[PDB]
Amino acid sequence: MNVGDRVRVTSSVVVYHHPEHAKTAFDLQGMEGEVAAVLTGWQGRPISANLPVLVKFEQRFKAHFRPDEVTLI
Amino acid sequence: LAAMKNFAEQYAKRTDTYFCSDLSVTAVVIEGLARHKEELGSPLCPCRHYADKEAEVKNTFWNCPCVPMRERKECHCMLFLTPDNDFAGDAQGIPMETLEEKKASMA
Ligand code: SF4
Repeated sequence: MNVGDRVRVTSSVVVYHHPEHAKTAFDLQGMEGEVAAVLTGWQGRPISANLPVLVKFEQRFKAHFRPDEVTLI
Repeated sequence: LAAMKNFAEQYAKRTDTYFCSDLSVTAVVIEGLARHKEELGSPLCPCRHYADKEAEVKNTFWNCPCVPMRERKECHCMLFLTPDNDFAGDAQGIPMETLEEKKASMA
């Protein structure tokens, strides 16, 4: 996986922070975005984020995923 | 400790989530969050093992409310539970006394 890679949400992922569905369960499955970050460490110091893949979508919306929930496009 | 108590109660109501049926569980996590905020400055999740607690704090992924909870309403600690969860009680508040009892018995 690389920062900048385009990906499609293949697994079902229900979120509540989407700008057009605030506080409401919304499945991201099928949406496509760009990888903005892969959380592993902060200033060389290893972090333990269990949803390391940060994906940015349109509408100023971003969300975190496991490597297995998205597919390289 | 009191600020952490208020935080949990308000967030629980804000997200329509509930505390564990057994408030002692809730108490332990709140006390742990309070503890971490003192030593680290941030409410780092206390129910996990970190290699660099200070780095984790700077990244913020695990600062309560964590990314999984803010995005997926997922709290592996069992602090904020969805209504359908078997361990979810109907309370969104916890007596201050309950917490005090935890400070009393730690070990
Ligand atoms: S799992 Fe997340 S929401 Fe639950 S106590 Fe830990 S940091 Fe807070």
